[PDB]
Amino acid sequence: RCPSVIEFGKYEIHTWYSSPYPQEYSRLPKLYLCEFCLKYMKSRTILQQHMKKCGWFHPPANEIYRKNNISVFEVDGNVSTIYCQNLCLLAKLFLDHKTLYYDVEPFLFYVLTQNDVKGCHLVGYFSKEKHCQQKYNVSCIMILPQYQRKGYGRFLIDFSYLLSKREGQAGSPEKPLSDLGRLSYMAYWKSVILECLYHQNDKQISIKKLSKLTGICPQDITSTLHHLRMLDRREKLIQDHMAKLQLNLRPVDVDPECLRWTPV
Ligand SMILES: CC(=O)SCCNC(=O)CCNC(=O)[C@H](O)C(C)(C)COP(=O)(O)OP(=O)(O)OC[C@H]1O[C@@H](n2cnc3c(N)ncnc32)[C@H](O)[C@@H]1OP(=O)(O)O
Ligand SMILES: [Zn+2]
Repeated sequence: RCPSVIEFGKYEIHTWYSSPYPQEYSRLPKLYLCEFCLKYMKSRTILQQHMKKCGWFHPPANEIYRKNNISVFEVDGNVSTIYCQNLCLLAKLFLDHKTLYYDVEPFLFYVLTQNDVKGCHLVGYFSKEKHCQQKYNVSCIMILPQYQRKGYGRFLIDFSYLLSKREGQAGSPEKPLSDLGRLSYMAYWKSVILECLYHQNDKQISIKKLSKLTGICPQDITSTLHHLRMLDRREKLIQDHMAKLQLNLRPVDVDPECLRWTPV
């Protein structure tokens, strides 16, 4: 498509969909990118050289969260646009439907990186509209293929709530969800609902099960409806199975103590 292959840092990623990447570029069979400034080039050489320049070895904004190897940078669409602009171009290679590219300023971009000697490496990000048409904690979410199926999605998902969590403003993802995203949430809400069942041998509410969580009442209910736990209902034998499951190998989980972020 526009195009077939790209080279990120080291890895070569096979795109899923087209991206506006300027005709002149798109046409080129492979699109070399630069791990950090996210600049599209035309050749390995043009890339290979440019890398002596740059000096960018991590995302533009401030680190809001750093624990162990993982980190998130809250990049403002306004402050450092072109990056965000390029993030969208990169992202669209993996989102079938993605409006907004050039108009980045209205969004905040939260980019997750996995860090080592060579730098703070982009592993994926999520989008969030500054001032919301609909109260919408997630506008977009993406994890690069080479990192997928490793719990980075949930991490980002989870992070996105902690954000709205301490906003007091419980939101939800931009609901025309991709197929992949859909499962990511459906399965995240489950885990996080079945979470509290084992962490409160007392029973209470749905609107309380909210707030203390942030998964808005519309959701989580639809989740429970998708379960054998619809009823505004505890399945002690499942709530067990999952908290039993977690004890095998935990996540790559967000630690709220390790996040420096004030709302508004
Ligand atoms: C609001 C919006 O804009 S929606 C946009 C949706 N995004 C996209 O489609 C962009 C491309 N997709 C991606 O970047 C990724 O695949 C994402 C964001 C969907 C998920 O990120 P990942 O790190 O790969 O997801 P993560 O590893 O955290 O876990 C979800 C996966 O675990 C699987 N899973 C199954 N059961 C469970 C469980 N109990 N707990 C956790 N995960 C489970 C899911 O099936 C899913 O796998 P799949 O990707 O093969 O369907
Ligand atoms: Zn660069």
